[PDB]
Amino acid sequence: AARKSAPA
Amino acid sequence: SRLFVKKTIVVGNVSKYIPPDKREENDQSTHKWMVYVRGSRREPSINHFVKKVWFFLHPSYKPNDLVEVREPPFHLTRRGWGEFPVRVQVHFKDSQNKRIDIIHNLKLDRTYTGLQTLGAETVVDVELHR
Repeated sequence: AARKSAPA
Repeated sequence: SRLFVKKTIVVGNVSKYIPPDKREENDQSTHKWMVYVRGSRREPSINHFVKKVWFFLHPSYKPNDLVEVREPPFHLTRRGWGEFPVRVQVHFKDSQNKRIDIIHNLKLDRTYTGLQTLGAETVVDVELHR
């Protein structure tokens, strides 16, 4: 899976 | 023979911080979050091929740690204090397409404004028999 996450 | 189509499935979550004056008594939850299962913006709605979605939650949510959603939107809203890996199990209308598990790491808001913020998205391609 390709994951992307906001730092805050 | 052995024809397939690829379709995008996006598991994501949003959340918002809950200030102390808006918290239920003896709920330690600091956030309201929602996990969603959607398609890409460039493709047809996933309702055409997704039968149902199971959300497996951290055991702190027992006895309600397995939640089935059969109709769109495939959303799940809960209050909580902790991040954990959400297991999302997608079941397809066509029996020829086996279920898939997607692990989504829940990301909770750290702005603490009380406004909703985008947490994370986990993107997978799936294979549908044609």
